[PDB]
Amino acid sequence: ADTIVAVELDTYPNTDIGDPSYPHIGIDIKSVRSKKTAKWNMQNGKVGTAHIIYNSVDKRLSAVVSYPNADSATVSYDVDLDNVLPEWVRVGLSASTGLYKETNTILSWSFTSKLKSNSTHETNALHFMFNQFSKDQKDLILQGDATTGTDGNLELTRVSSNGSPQGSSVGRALFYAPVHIWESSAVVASFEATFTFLIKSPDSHPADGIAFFISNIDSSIPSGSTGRLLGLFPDAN
Amino acid sequence: ADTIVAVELDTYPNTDIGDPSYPHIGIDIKSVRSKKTAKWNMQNGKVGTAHIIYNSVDKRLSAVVSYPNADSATVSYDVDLDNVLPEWVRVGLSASTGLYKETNTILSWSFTSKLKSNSTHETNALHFMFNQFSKDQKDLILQGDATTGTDGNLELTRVSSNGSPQGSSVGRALFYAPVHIWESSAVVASFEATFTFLIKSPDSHPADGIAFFISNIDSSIPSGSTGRLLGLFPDAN
Amino acid sequence: ADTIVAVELDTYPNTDIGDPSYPHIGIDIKSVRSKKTAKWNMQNGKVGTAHIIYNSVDKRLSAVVSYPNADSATVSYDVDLDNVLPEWVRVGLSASTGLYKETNTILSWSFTSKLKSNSTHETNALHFMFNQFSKDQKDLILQGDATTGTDGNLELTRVSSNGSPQGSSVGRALFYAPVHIWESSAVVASFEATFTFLIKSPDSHPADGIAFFISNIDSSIPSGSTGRLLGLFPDAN
Amino acid sequence: ADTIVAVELDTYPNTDIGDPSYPHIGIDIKSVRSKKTAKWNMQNGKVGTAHIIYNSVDKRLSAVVSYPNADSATVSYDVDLDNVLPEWVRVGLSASTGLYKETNTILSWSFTSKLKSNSTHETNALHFMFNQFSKDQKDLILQGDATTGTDGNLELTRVSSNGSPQGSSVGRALFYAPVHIWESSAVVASFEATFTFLIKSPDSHPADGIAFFISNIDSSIPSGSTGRLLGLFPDAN
Ligand SMILES: [Ca+2]
Ligand SMILES: [Ca+2]
Ligand SMILES: [Ca+2]
Ligand SMILES: [Ca+2]
Ligand SMILES: [Mn+2]
Ligand SMILES: [Mn+2]
Ligand SMILES: [Mn+2]
Ligand SMILES: [Mn+2]
Repeated sequence: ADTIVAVELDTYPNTDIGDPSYPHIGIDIKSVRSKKTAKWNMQNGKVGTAHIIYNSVDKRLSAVVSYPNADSATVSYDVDLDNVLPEWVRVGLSASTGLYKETNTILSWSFTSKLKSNSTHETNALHFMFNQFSKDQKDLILQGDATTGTDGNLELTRVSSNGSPQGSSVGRALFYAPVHIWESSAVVASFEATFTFLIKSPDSHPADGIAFFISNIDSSIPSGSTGRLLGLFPDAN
Repeated sequence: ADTIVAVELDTYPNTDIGDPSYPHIGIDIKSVRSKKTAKWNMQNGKVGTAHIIYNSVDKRLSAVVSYPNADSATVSYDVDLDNVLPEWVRVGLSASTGLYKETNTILSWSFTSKLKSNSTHETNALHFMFNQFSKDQKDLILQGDATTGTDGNLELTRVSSNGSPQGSSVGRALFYAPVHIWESSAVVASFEATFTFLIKSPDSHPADGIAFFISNIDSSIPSGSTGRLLGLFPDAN
Repeated sequence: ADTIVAVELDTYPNTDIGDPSYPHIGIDIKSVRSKKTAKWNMQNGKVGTAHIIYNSVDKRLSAVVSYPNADSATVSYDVDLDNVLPEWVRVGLSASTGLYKETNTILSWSFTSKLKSNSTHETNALHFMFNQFSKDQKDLILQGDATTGTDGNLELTRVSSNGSPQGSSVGRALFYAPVHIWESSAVVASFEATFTFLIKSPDSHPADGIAFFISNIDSSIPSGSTGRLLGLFPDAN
Repeated sequence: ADTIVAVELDTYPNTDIGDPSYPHIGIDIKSVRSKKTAKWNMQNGKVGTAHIIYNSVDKRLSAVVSYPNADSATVSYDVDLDNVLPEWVRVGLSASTGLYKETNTILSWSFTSKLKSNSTHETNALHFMFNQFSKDQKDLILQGDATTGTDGNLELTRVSSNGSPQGSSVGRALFYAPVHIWESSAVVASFEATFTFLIKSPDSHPADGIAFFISNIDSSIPSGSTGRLLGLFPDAN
């Protein structure tokens, strides 16, 4: 039902469904089986940063993930989003845990989209930036186990009182306002997203990951999408 | 019921309710009877621009209106918005006509709000800019007679096929996402709004005006607020 | 001597040096003989807009040129600017006329460059926007025949009192501050430039064109670069 | 000679020249004897943040300084900068030490100035943001003992190898490009500056302070302005 385009930070290798045998970043177009992936040297307990960029002229979705003092990981995929997504969409973050677990903490999130028309100086834009989340964040649609306010952070999946991450959890956060990514008179459409995250697990095998995604405006968590499905897909096809 | 703070571009002098005897700009705090006004040399048929600014440190709401090749008009009022408005609000534009009429056309509208916390680099922001409006503008809540899409503009009040403005009309447009204007750990909160408009009337006496406003998130057009009430207030108290 | 990367809006076809037989937009890497070009339906006397974009992840320089009510023209070229340009550069606009002529008027110009480091939230940026130019624009380095202030515009090449464009003219405008386009710890570097222009000629054959360019910081107009050389190259190799 | 407007973070009370008897923030208009001050609970060794704002409509220069987990300090002063400063100016940071000392480390610095003209959509802007400084920062004019690059920070005054601050030191950093703060057709001019700093001293009595300042473009450090004069004034009048 839902149309999903996402950049996944996959912490657990499910080789039975196409994941490489190591943590990786990937670009998912309507399927959890990434169209392209790159090895990611994930660091348990460290704050990392992900940057996602795209523009309608080049038609290439690219993402870069890094941690301080370390080399980055990058992945790119040629795709025309006009042919995949509706004209109006919502953007958000999703995460899940299953048998294995980890905290999926978001410390900041910014997004900027621009539509440049052929009229002189005619440019439409939307920009939001969160460097702190409140208990009652009215401009976010929280789904599943996601909550905001703990230490000013956004916890996508369940975490107990003692800070311990729970398994079989799924949660998403979408920006309240729909986003216009295509318009008939637009000559250039582009967006850039950045978010900082903290994945921590008491185990040697963290799971399952975090994903930045773009979807139809009325998207909701598919049934049974905990674990390897990242709260984004109904199955592994 | 609704809590309204607005900057009015009042084209018709209703001296019976406190308006000066000439077109004017004014700052309205919960009442159509402006707390402060300034003479405005309105130009029928010309595109004008309004700028509104405010910050929590100075606690002064100021507005400047101008037309190309002409001197500007300015008005300021000392007011602490924390004591007037809720923590979360919606921002929008409103306009009305009555016995007398005019077109209340909006050609562009931008808004920027920032909340700077005491945490290092911790800053929250929201920014939107419309330089063109679509027939189906999903990020705007249109109320009353307001419509978008005609020539890429936002028509706040009714206009016939031949471009002729109708009387007894009222319409408003609010940005879809709620806006956070106060937070317990914020050291500075501020906003700036800019919109360009085209007020045109076939008559020597245009009415009633356009207003930029901030209100509780669930605000709706009060009954009988056409004409002198600008689609904002239930009465003239 | 100078290292030049430029996007040319070439109005005169010099087929003897590789130009296609029609006005065109092209990407020039250290040579006036464009690495790639696209047909451009230039409109004499109309205000057009050019958008240039690039990022270090995709390594693709793309440009889009358009006029109101018309289809756009686009050109892209895969090039790693790190391998062509110095770490610090200046950005500017250049134009020329020769035997044939045209006005090379710039009405607005904006530029944004960003360097995102691997440190958390660590981002460096520079942004400038001119929608009007003054007689004494201290933040611009004017070279050759370029002047600012006439009607608030930037005239890159000589125009007489009666508004008539002169031949054999060359002029450039560079932003005063050097721009940092590469840094050892940067994970993503990108820039976007936009400018609106008005090319008008009394003749059926306008020449020679306008170019947005990036160069070493101490770049100056090469001798004899009027005409087909666009004020950028010392010869046609 | 120089014309200086500055916001001082004064760490040492020189009661003989008008300082209150405690660390304080103040607004200086052409004199080290602040026109207005506010008590500042300075924290040795902690990273603080200063925000400075001003606009031509309200004509009020305000500043807010804070540290994480602490209440802020604010100071405001009504002043028309058009009557004090030239049309073109440079903005920068200055610091000094004398008999007493401290490190005057700047970790980030951002600035935004805007000039809104009465022409439709006509807006000029300049924005820069440094979250990291390089050894060779070509867009900064360093004066005196100021250096960049150590740990990616800007050290305004001398610090030895072991990280120990030196006395009798003075240094300033100015952004390379001049800034336009007034224009004949501007209806609103405004600026906002933010910088984060780390003042650390091995002594119970740190000195002398850091100041954000605006000056004539060719400003240089006055002779003998170490110590209480903050590298800004030639004497204490
Ligand atoms: Ca997986
Ligand atoms: Ca009235
Ligand atoms: Ca040519
Ligand atoms: Ca002192
Ligand atoms: Mn995967
Ligand atoms: Mn009124
Ligand atoms: Mn060519
Ligand atoms: Mn003092």
